[PDB]
Amino acid sequence: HPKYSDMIVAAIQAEKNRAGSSRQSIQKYIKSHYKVGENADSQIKLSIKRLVTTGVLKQTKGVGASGSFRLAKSDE
DNA sequence: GCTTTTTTTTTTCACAATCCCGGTGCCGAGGCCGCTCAATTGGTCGTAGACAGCTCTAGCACCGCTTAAACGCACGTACGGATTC
Ligand SMILES: [Ca+2]
Ligand SMILES: [Ca+2]
Repeated sequence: HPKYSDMIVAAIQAEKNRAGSSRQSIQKYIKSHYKVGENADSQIKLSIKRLVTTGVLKQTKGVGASGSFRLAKSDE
């Protein structure tokens, strides 16, 4: 298997559609070829929690925990 | 060679200590139970250190002289240790 910032790239990159990108449609695609452990959902929200704050991923619209994201940082 | 007497050896009577039975009694080892908190699973992230490669410190070897030091022996003193008190 590959890492979870390896997995988060594959869903949003391949197709590009529902709610810009959001939490359910990412986890549906991700499970098909990561091969699911129980920790999948726990370390997929953690991967998002540190990727949104670093600059690799930037968020479109939300409040606190919920929302929707993109890949290209804002103004870049 | 005898006596006497002093020392040492031998036995012969004692007594705490031990052990094996029995029997009894109590409390803490040893196990159970219902948690929870600390080890485990999994993945992410950053650097500690094996490893290769270079430098060049300093550790080893070698020699031949000078003489301080070690070695060995002659000699007798004051020490160690036995004995006695
Ligand atoms: Ca479960
Ligand atoms: Ca280093």
